[PDB]
Amino acid sequence: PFLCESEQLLIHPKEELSRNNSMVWIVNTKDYKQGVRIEKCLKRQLGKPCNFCDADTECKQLFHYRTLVAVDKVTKKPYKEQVLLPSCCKC
Amino acid sequence: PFLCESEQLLIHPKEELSRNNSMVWIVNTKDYKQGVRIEKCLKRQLGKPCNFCDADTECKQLFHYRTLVAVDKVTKKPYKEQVLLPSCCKCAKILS
Amino acid sequence: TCPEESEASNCSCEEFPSKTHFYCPDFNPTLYVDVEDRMRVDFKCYDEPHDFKSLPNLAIGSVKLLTVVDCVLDDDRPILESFKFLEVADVRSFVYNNHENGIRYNAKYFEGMEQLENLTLARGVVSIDRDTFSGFLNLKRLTIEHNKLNLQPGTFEALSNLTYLGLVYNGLNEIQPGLFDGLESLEALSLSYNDIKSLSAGSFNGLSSLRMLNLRVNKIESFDANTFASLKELSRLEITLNPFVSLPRGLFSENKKLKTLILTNNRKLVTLPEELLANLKELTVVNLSHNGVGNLPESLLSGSSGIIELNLGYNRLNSLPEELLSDQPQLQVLNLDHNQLESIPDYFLERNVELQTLYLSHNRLRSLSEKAFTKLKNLKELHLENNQLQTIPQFLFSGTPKLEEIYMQNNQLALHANSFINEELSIADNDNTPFQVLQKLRILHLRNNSISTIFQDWYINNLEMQSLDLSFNKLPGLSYTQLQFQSNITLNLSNNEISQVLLIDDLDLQPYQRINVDLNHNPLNCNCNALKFIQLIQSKAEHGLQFNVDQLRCSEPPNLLDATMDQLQT
Amino acid sequence: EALSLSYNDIKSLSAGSFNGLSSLRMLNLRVNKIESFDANTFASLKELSRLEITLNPFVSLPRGLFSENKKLKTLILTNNRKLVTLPEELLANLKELTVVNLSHNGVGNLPESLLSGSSGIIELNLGYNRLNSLPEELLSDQPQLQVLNLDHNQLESIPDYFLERNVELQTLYLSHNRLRSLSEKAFTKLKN
Amino acid sequence: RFTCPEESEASNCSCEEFPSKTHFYCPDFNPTLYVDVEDRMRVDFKCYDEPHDFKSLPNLAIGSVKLLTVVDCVLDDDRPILESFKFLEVADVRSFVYNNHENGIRYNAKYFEGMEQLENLTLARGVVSIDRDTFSGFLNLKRLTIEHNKLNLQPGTFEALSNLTYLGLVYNGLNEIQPGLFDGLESL
Ligand SMILES: *[C@@H]1O[C@H](CO)[C@@H](O[C@@H]2O[C@H](CO)[C@@H](O[C@@H]3O[C@H](CO)[C@@H](O)[C@H](O)[C@@H]3O)[C@H](O)[C@H]2NC(C)=O)[C@H](O)[C@H]1NC(C)=O
Ligand SMILES: *[C@@H]1O[C@H](CO)[C@@H](O[C@@H]2O[C@H](CO)[C@@H](O[C@@H]3O[C@H](CO)[C@@H](O)[C@H](O)[C@@H]3O)[C@H](O)[C@H]2NC(C)=O)[C@H](O)[C@H]1NC(C)=O
Ligand SMILES: *[C@@H]1O[C@H](CO)[C@@H](O[C@@H]2O[C@H](CO)[C@@H](O[C@@H]3O[C@H](CO)[C@@H](O)[C@H](O)[C@@H]3O)[C@H](O)[C@H]2NC(C)=O)[C@H](O)[C@H]1NC(C)=O
Ligand SMILES: *[C@@H]1O[C@H](CO)[C@@H](O[C@@H]2O[C@H](CO)[C@@H](O)[C@H](O)[C@H]2NC(C)=O)[C@H](O)[C@H]1NC(C)=O
Ligand SMILES: *[C@@H]1O[C@H](CO)[C@@H](O[C@@H]2O[C@H](CO)[C@@H](O)[C@H](O)[C@H]2NC(C)=O)[C@H](O)[C@H]1NC(C)=O
Ligand SMILES: *[C@@H]1O[C@H](CO)[C@@H](O[C@@H]2O[C@H](CO)[C@@H](O)[C@H](O)[C@H]2NC(C)=O)[C@H](O)[C@H]1NC(C)=O
Ligand SMILES: *[C@@H]1O[C@H](CO)[C@@H](O)[C@H](O)[C@H]1NC(C)=O
Repeated sequence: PFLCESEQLLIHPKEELSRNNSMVWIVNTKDYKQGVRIEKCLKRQLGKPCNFCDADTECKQLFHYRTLVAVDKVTKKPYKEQVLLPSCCKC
Repeated sequence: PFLCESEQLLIHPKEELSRNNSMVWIVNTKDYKQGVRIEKCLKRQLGKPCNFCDADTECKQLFHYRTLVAVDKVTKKPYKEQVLLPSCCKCAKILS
Repeated sequence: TCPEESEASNCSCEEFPSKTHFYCPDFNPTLYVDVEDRMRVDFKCYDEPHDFKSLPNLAIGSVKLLTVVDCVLDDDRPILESFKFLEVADVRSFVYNNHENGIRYNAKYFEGMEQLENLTLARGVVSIDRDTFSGFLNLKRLTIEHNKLNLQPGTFEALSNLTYLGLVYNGLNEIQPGLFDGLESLEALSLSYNDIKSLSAGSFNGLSSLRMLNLRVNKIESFDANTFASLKELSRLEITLNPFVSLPRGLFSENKKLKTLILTNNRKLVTLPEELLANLKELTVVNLSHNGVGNLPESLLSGSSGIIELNLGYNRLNSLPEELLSDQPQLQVLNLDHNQLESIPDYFLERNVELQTLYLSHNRLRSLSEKAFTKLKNLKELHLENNQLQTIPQFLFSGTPKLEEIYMQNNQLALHANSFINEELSIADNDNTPFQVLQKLRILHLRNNSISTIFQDWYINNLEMQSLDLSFNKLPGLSYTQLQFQSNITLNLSNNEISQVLLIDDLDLQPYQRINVDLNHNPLNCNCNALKFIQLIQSKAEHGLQFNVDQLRCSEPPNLLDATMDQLQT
Repeated sequence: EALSLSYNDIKSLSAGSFNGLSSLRMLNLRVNKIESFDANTFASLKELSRLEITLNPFVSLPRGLFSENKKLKTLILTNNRKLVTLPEELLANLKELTVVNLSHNGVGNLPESLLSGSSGIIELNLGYNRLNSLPEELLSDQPQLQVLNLDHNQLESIPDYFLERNVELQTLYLSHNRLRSLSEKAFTKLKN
Repeated sequence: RFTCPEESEASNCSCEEFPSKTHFYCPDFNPTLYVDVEDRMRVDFKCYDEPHDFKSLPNLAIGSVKLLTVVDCVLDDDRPILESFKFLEVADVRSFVYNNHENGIRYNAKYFEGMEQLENLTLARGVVSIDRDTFSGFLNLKRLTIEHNKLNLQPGTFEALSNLTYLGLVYNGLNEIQPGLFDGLESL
């Protein structure tokens, strides 16, 4: 029912990609833990073209920026500096 | 190109106001905003059937949930939040 | 066609299109007589009596519907005889009004009147004989209204084909047990505006095929336990304005075909009997509003799974049983407003799934369990207005994604800016609130609430909001950030405590998108840094934002106290 | 703007009754006891498009009654009581009147120049007039009309030259009449 | 209202309750397996990354599900499905969906031994071939749907079926509709 199919995941990320590019040791301690819904695109479908249509378009994968305390292990130290994370698949 | 007319939008964080200060203040805080980024379809304001794919379709708006859970410092009951943000706008095939 | 040789007759034919009026005493207007193209005649003697003793004939021929208004009759004579001059043929409906003369009836009056369906006597029959209707061949309907009548048993002896016997303002004082004996095939019975005292179980003996009974105004004080037993075919019962204080047990357990039951204005009614509506698989619309019911039996609606709508408004009910709504998964529209209801039992509604709209207004509500709405996947409206809900659960709207319109006007809810979506530990880009979860929410009415803040989710999660009512709030100020709705929205911030409006010149909405914001009756400071706002009001041509800012006036700057915006000089 | 007198007990009409109102376009008299008139009664009402008088015992009318008002679009005279005759040139040179009805008036005579000069008429009725004879044969001089009803009249003969002006006359009624014969020349112009 | 009866740290499989849906995931950090559970109707069993076993996982008491869904999960050889998912305790099921992306297998009636009251069904992929009758005439199979399968059928393979109010084929790659393939669809 979808031209592009995305596997849903919860990541609880550490050292996630970011804008500043200086975000390492993200906080997922068992007491202070942050997770983020992501829509990973299916591996075999990264470049194979979208189905249910004749579009020559492939199922490309976007990215988006989310607020997480990834800059430092201590929580609220970066005031939720924006981290880069995967987003849905769009042809 | 993409199947749906999705447009990036920036949302500024809610600004704390010092209404206590009757005196004017620097708009520099108003000048720069960290902000957040979202996505929405204006495809007929998210109504387009994703025209150039002819299969029975209608563009949908999709959301993502962030789960931050911390046991309270006063060792109260564990506090969990699931903030929801419009994240993508995607097209889906439909029956008849 | 008008009557030729009109010179001899006193009557005058007006020869309108499809009419033919008459005023037979030409000198003094009287007997206004018209004819609707042989489909219907009419006849009014309003002025003076006995004026038609020697009238010339009119030769109307045959006509379907006759109507006589306020005209005298000759007692021992069949009606057509008294109006022989009309020369009607094959009357098919005979509506009579007699404001003036009360005439006893009998069989003789309707001699020659057969082949007649719609009979009707408004003030015509003061008293009815036992043999009056026997002459009729087939009589589809009947109706006597606006007269004090005395009824003897079995007067409707041989009206077998009768249907919709209607009595309005007839005010019979008591139904004789044999009143309806010998009568069948009634698709309707009217007891509205009657003076009936009680209903003996034999009072409905004759009826077998009745399908609809109405008691819009009745003085019935008591029912017999099996009053409605004989009414096996019944399909709708309406009771309004009845002084009965209680019902007999199992009263309706016999009328299994019943479809709609309505009880309204039973101010004396206080306690419904147990299992009153049990096991009526057909039932589809039950209304018990405006009564004085105090507390509901748990098994009121056991086994009555066919309900679609249920209504209990305006009662004095105080506390409710979960078992009542356990087996009605077809229900669509519930109502509980104006009760003295205090708190919804948490698991009250977890059984239904079809419930479109819900009403709870005008109660004494204090709080709601998160589990209250856990199962209403198809809900689309909600009315929590006029309820003393000081606080709400954060995880309230988890299970109702299709919610459209929600109204909490005159609520005691006071969710603050923080402490509604945060515990000072986790920062959220979009506030986590029950309103945030309902993305498809559009119309909201939080007017008279004290939240004093605007939630970020309202314009992030709720993309299609169209009407926001934030009136009578304690909000300190409005910020441009707190109004980037983008989508067409009506913003009301009137009667608020707002004093600071912060904008930025680069403010611009999506093209063709216009939002109206109202700021009247606010104590608005007018020192500097409100300047950009004055620029967006004064010397404003056109933009996305509009401002119903008529009654606003600067409050605090003393030099400009109470000067309206247009008054003000930048 | 609009004035009506239906089921009124008024037994007379004064000339000064209707003064103080240049802009009146509607006058209705469905029933009245009025038996007197005056040509100046309606004079002030120059803009009176419609005048309807019915169920009135007036035996006759004054000359130049409706002549003063040139803006009169319609005139109705139905169920008149003992109206023996009509004044000559009552509607002379109206130029605006489209419909004139004299039905149910007990008139024994007809005037050739009563309707002369009204080049707007499209409907004309004389129903139940019971004219002992038709004196007027020059009523076609306003031939623009298309309808006519002369039914329930006692006229013995129909004038040969009565119908030589009109060609657009669509509909005609002559029933309940005393007609011994029909003119061989009168029907040659009724093309429509 | 099960709410993970077994202790979490024993199997490290943690879950959270909400009014909507008591979610679940086992690895507790970067979770490979997710058991979404609507309180009454839905069930979502998803293992996008390979699952080591179905025994160390606890036993989530669930009465019945008006709908079930298995996603990208290996199915046991010649077992009933619920037999394979014995740990996932579910008794009465009406609908069904199955979307095995990887390691497709042929099918049988054995795979449906304990699932013979299925109003619907769907095998979104991984369908090599349906050797024997899909259902042994199992009750009220109102709808059916196999898609993206790239299979090849036999004529009248479906004849045992009668109440298929709807049958759906998408991306079947099937070269030719063998004659009489739709033989038994009396009430289609
Ligand atoms: C909010 O409501 C306003 C109505 O006040 C909507 O305005 C309408 O917007 C559409 C496009 O956004 C306009 O259509 C345009 O028409 C011109 C021709 O005039 C055409 O050249 C354009 O290509 C476009 O089709 C429409 O005229 C306009 N109508 C009015 C009365 O303003 C607006 O669309 C609504 N926005 C949302 C988000 O609901
Ligand atoms: C098995 O799958 C079928 C899918 O057709 C499910 O039944 C169908 O459920 C849909 C809900 O999306 C029903 O559609 C709604 O139906 C009503 C009544 O006809 C209609 O007024 C609405 O506009 C809308 O179409 C549909 O009626 C219903 N039945 C059919 C034959 O389609 C069924 O629930 C599934 N079984 C299980 C156990 O989940
Ligand atoms: C397709 O639908 C029909 C009808 O819905 C199914 O036939 C039904 O099969 C069941 C299974 O045996 C029958 O139930 C049995 O009924 C008897 C008599 O009441 C009872 O003694 C048994 O204990 C059992 O309950 C049911 O009567 C029967 N209905 C009809 C109308 O024949 C059929 O099985 C469905 N599937 C296929 C593949 O046809
Ligand atoms: C007797 O009364 C009934 C009740 O009005 C008449 O039936 C109506 O007829 C009209 C004519 O088309 C319909 O528009 C209504 O819907 C009918 N109502 C009902 C309840 O049937 C009937 O025509 C009357 N018959 C006579 C002879 O007067
Ligand atoms: C009730 O109506 C029925 C028909 O609707 C009448 O039945 C007819 O009765 C006459 C004599 O009474 C017979 O000659 C006919 O053969 C009957 N026809 C039918 C179709 O039944 C019946 O008479 C009416 N009775 C009353 C009391 O109104
Ligand atoms: C705002 O809401 C409050 C609380 O509902 C309203 O105060 C009530 O007013 C009614 C009618 O006068 C009284 O019967 C209640 O006793 C009042 N309750 C309390 C606790 O004060 C108030 O009138 C509303 N104001 C509006 C309409 O804006
Ligand atoms: C806004 O609310 C106030 C008070 O509730 C009311 O007086 C005003 O008319 C409202 N404005 C609109 C546009 O409805």
